[PDB]
Amino acid sequence: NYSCPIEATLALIGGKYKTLILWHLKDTILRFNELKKLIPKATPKMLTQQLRELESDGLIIRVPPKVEYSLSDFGKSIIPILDSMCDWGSDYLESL
Amino acid sequence: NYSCPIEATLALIGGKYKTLILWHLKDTILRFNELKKLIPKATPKMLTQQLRELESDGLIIRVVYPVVPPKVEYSLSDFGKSIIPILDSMCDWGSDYLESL
Repeated sequence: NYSCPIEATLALIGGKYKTLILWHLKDTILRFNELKKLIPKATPKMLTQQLRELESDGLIIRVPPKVEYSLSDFGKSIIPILDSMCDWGSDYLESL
Repeated sequence: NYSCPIEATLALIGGKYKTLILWHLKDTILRFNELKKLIPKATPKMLTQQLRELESDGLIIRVVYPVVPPKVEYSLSDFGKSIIPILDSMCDWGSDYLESL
């Protein structure tokens, strides 16, 4: 099919704050509180729901109690797409 | 405002259906009825909202041919075409993710 693969990609990372969550998690790992401070305008429950959906799809790893979020290996496999999205957005902003 | 660049990319193509629309216009021109049938679960009004936002951001062109009835066509602008390589990468990544689990 022509569009089924990109529709899968979008199911996995198109969700509000998901691509941002993965961006901020590349090469570092963070608490719930740190991530929500990096992404204002996000109801705690919304951020939790997005992180749980990502962990369930296997893109992030979740392992006084501390929980910290990491990128899985398969989650690191998206970083080049994220880097190109960054470079494209940088072109757009520097050209304004 | 945006603390990073990727936030600007998301503001341009991240809203629902925007990226699929751009993908379907790749190498083509499409009327609205044909996009509807390619994105069957979207409501017409939401698809129209997203189309107008893409047009306003300069990612797609809307051309009216004044035959009876008028025929509205959509295509990628040159700015919209500059995102095709990222969509190709997204397509490859999704294909590899499908191939296993």
